[PDB]
Amino acid sequence: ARGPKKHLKRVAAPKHWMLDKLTGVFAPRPSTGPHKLRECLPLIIFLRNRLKYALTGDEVKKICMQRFIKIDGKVRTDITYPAGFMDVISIDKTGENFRLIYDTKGRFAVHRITPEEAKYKLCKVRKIFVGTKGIPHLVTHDARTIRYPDPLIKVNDTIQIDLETGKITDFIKFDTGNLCMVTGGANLGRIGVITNRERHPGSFDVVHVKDANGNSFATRLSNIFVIGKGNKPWISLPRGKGIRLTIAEERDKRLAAKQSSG
Amino acid sequence: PVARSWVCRKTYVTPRRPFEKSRLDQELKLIGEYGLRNKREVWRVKFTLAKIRKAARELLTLDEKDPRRLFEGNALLRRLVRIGVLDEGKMKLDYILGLKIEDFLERRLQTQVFKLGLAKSIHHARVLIRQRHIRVRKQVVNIPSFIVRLDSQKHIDFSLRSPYGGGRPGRVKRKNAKKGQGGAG
Amino acid sequence: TVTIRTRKFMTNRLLQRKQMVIDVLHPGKATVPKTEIREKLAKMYKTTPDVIFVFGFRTHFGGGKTTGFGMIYDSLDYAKKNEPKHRLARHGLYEKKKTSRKQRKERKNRMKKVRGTAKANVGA
RNA sequence: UACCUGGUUGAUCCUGCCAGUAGCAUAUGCUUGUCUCAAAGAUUAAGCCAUGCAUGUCUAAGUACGCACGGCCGGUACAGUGAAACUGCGAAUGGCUCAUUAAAUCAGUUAUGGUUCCUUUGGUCGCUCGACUUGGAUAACUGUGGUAAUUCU
RNA sequence: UGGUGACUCUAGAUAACCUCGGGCCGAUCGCACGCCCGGCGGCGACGACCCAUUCGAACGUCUGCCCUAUCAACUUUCGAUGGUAGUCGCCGUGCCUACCAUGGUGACCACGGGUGACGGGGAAUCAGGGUUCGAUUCCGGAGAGGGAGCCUGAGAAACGGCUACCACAUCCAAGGAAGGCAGCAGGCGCGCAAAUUACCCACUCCCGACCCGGGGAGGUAGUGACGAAAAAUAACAAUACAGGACUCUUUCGAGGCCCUGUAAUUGGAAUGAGUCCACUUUAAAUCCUUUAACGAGGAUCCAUUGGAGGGCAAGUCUGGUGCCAGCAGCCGCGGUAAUUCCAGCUCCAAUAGCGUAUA
RNA sequence: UGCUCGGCGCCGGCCCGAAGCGUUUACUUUGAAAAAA
Repeated sequence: ARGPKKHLKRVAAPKHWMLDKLTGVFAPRPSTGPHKLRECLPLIIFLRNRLKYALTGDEVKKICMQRFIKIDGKVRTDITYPAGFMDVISIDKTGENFRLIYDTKGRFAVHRITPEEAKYKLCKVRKIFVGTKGIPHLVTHDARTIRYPDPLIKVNDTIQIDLETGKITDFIKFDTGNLCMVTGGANLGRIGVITNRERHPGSFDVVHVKDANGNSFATRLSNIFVIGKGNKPWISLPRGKGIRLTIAEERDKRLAAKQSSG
Repeated sequence: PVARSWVCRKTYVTPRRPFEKSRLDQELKLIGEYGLRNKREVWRVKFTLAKIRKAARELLTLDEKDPRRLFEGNALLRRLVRIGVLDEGKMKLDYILGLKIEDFLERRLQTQVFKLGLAKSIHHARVLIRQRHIRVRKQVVNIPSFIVRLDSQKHIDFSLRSPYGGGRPGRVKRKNAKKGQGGAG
Repeated sequence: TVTIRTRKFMTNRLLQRKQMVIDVLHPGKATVPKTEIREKLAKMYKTTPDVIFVFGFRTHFGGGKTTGFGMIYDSLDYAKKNEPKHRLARHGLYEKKKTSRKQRKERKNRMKKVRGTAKANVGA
C-alpha cells in the first residue's frame, strides 16, 4: 500500500448499495466528493438499479455524458460522482425530479417530487468558521461553504439554501420538540421528536428521540439532522413516514395486502 | 478473485451403527413401500426431519410471548401446513415433535401419482414421472423428488405432449404401424 | 400459431427508445427465431422491421413459453447511435476487423521497439 | 440421535490400553451412462527460467508547413482528417506468495488541541497606491555516420 | 468578534522581516455571436498561493496472542529510565546530540529459545462444556534472490525504475553489452501431490488529453471422480404354482375378484444415452432448453468395490496345497474331516461409486 | 436525598421544572457504536 486505493471489491461495498454477488468481482468506487464513501450513492448504481434506465456500464455513461443529469442544480457528467444524502436529481428531458432520502430501513429510496419543491435543499452545518477579516463562514454537511450567514446560526442548526444562487433562505433551531431525521446507524431512517439531550464532556453526546407512536430510541449527536419546526415538517415524507414498524406488523400488513390483491 | 459462489452442503447424513437388524429392515420396508432407489434418499428425509426437529427444540427452549419464538414458530407452522404434513386444527408448536418420516413421504410425487389413480404401480409411477409424462400447473415436471404443496395437489394431470392424456402417438406404435404397412403391401 | 403478450413495458424518452420484455407462446413446436419475432412485434406496434433489437431468448423446460428482451427505437440513426456493436453486426449494419489480439500486441511491441517515422512501416 | 463392542482367566468382577465404529481433507488403487455448480505447484524448493503476452492514453476547448489524404472564388494566414514528436496525466492501482515477524502483526474502542494530503465539491481569485502581446533554445522533419548487438546515439 | 469540557485557537491592533536554489496578484484555448457610440458583453475548457471537504496515509491510548525453567534475573552510558537545551523529521517524543541522577522490568513469568507461526473475519467435529485447522478469492501487514542507497512524483526505499555487493547466469571479433515469472500460459529440478505456450474487451470495473483507445484486472471455453445437488441400467398383461386373506366337504378338492412372489414362454404400449437438420445462447461458437428424420426383448445400449468364525449384515457348499503357500486392523485360521488360504455356485453392504495409508 | 435561574396554575407568596454538587468497585438489566460473505 504505497498510495490511495482505486479499486473496490463487490462484497466490500456497503449493504445499502444493494449489489449482487455473481455479476462481477469489482464494484464502482465513487470519486471523491461532498459525501463520504461509506455513506453515499453513485449515479451509476441509482440509474441502472433504481429506475433501470440503462443495462450496462457503458450505456449509463452514454446517458450521463450528454448533459441530461442535473445534481444540485448543476450539470454533472461523471459516472462515479457521489450523490449523497438530501441531494436533488433533476431530469429535464422527462420532467421528473428525485430527492435522495432514506426509507424506513437503512437504505436509499426513490422519491418523486414536484419541480417547485425542487428548488431548495436542507443542509446541516458542521462548524462555524471566522474568516481572514472577521467575516463569518459556514460549512454544511456537503462542504458547501457559505459566506455571511445569519449570526443566530449555531454549530448544529440546519439551514435551507437555494440551488441556483446559493443564499440562506430559512433555518430551524436545535431545541427539544423539533421533528428530526437520523443519518447513519442501526436505526437509520426514523422520524421522531427530540426530547432530551445529555452533555458528556470529552465524549459523544447522546440525545433521546420520541416517535409519533410513543416509541423511544437514542443515537449520537453527530447523527442528528433536524428537518422540522416542532411537529410539522418542511419536506414531504415518503410512504411509511419512517415509522420503523415491527416485523410481526410487517408480516400482518403483507398478508393483508396479499389477501386484498388475490 | 473471481465471481463464484463456493457454497454447498451435504443433504443426507450417515448413521452411526451401519451394521444391525432393526432400522435396516425398517429402511428396506420404506424403500419397498414408497419405491425409492437407495438409502441416500431416506437418509436425506431423515436429515430434513432432524433439522426441523432441532429447530423445534430450539424454539421450545425459549419462553412464551417471545417475539422471535412466536415469529419463527408461526412461520414454521405456516410452511408445514402449506406442505401438508400437519392439519389446520393442530397448528401448534408442540405438534412438530410428534410426526414421523412417512408424513413427509406421503407428499412425495410418486406417492401422489399412485394415489391419484392415474398410475398402475409405485415403480410404474416413478418411471413414468422420470420419463416426462405428467405436468403440474401446466408445467411439465421430470423429477420424482417433488414436494407437492397443498394448493398444487389438484392440478396433477397428464402432459399435453404425452400419448396417454392426448397427444401424438409414440415411437413404437408408429414404427409398428409402418412395419405392418410395409409387410402388408 | 404464435401468440405474443407483453409485460413490464416502459418508455424512456431520455434514451429515445422503448424497451420491453417479449414472451413467446408456442404450444408443442420448436422455438421461434428472432426474425419472425421481429416482424410479429413490428406489425403489432405498426413499425417497420428496422429499429427492433432483440436479445437473450431462453426456453423454459417443457417448450411452452420463452422469455426475452427487446428494444424498439424511433429512427435508424438513433438505432445506430446508442447500441452495442455486436447486435449491429448481427443485423449486418456494422463490420469489425478480423485481426486477432496477438498480432495487435506484437505490432504494438514492434512499434514501441522503434521511434519516429519508422513506426509506420517497420511495424507492418 | 447426550450410543458403545472383541480381546489377559480353568472360570468371575475391576484399573488399563489395544483393535473395531462415524465424519473430515491429501494422495493412491479399481470402476464409470446423463446433467447443474466447482477446488486445483500450499505443504518438500520464497529453487532455476528458454519463449509470447500482461499500461497505455484526444475532445469543440495545449502545440499541425509530414501533399499521408484532401475542399476553392483562393490573396484579411489557419477548410477538415491527421501518423510522428514536444507537453500534462497514471504507471505508488490491479495480480502472485506466506519467506521474515510471538506485545512484533492484527482485532474492538479511542486521539491528532501533535501533521500532511493528487483529484472532486464549495469559497476566495480590481481587497496591494507602485501591453492591440516580451525573449531564445529544442523536438518532429531534411541531410549525413561508428558499433557485433540494445527502446544505444 | 466566534467556539470547545478545556488553547500558547481563529480573528483584532502595533514595530520589522519576506530568501533571486524566488509564495500569489491569468501574456492560455474553443462556441454562439452581439447592443450602444474605439470602448462595452454570454456559455465554457486550462492553470493558480490559499482555507474547508473527499479517498486516505502516519505516529499514539486501553484490552486481547502457541510451547518452554534441561531459559531466574535482564538492559546500561557504543541509550537502558527520566530532566534541561538544541539538530533532523510534516509534526508529539533518546529519533539523535551536549550536560545531569542511577534508573526501568520481573515468580501475576521479564529476559532467552523454538514454532511443521502471516493475523483476523472463519472451517470441521458438535448434548452441555470443549479440541483441531486457518497458505487459500474479504480486510490489514511484508517481499519481489537477499541485504544497502536513492532520482522523479502529492503519494515509492518502487524493482514489468536506477545504482553497487555476493550467488547463479544470456550474447560476444573478447574490447564490451544485456539480467530478475513468489504475473498470465509453459519447461527443468523437487516431491504421494496439483491443468491450456487457447479466445475477447461483450458483461464487472480501472487508467488516460477521454462517447471512440487499452487492460492474461477480469469474462469465455478446455483439462478436472478435491468436493457438493439432482438422477438412467425398466414397467405392464396373459400362461409358469404354494396357498392364504372370506364361506366350506372329519381330511385332499373347490368357489377364488385384489391374488402375492418367480423361469431366456409370448405380446403389444414406451422413452432415454448416441448419431444428428434447424432454432436458441454467445464478441463467434461449444454447455443446457426446444424441435424434425434415426434409434431397446441374451432391451451386450453387458454396474462396479470389498467381504462371508466373533466385533461385523452374509454357506458346517464343492475341488486343490495340506503349519507349505497364504489370510488376518484385534482374537486367531493354516497338522491330508480349512464355516477364515487358492478357484467355481449362492448370498449379504453402499451402490456410479468403493477400498487402503498418513494428519 | 437536599441547598442560584424560571412554569400547564394562580394572588412579596405555594408546588413543580432546572446552572452547580449529591463513596468509589465487581456483578446484574436496558441502549448506543459496532464492514461484507
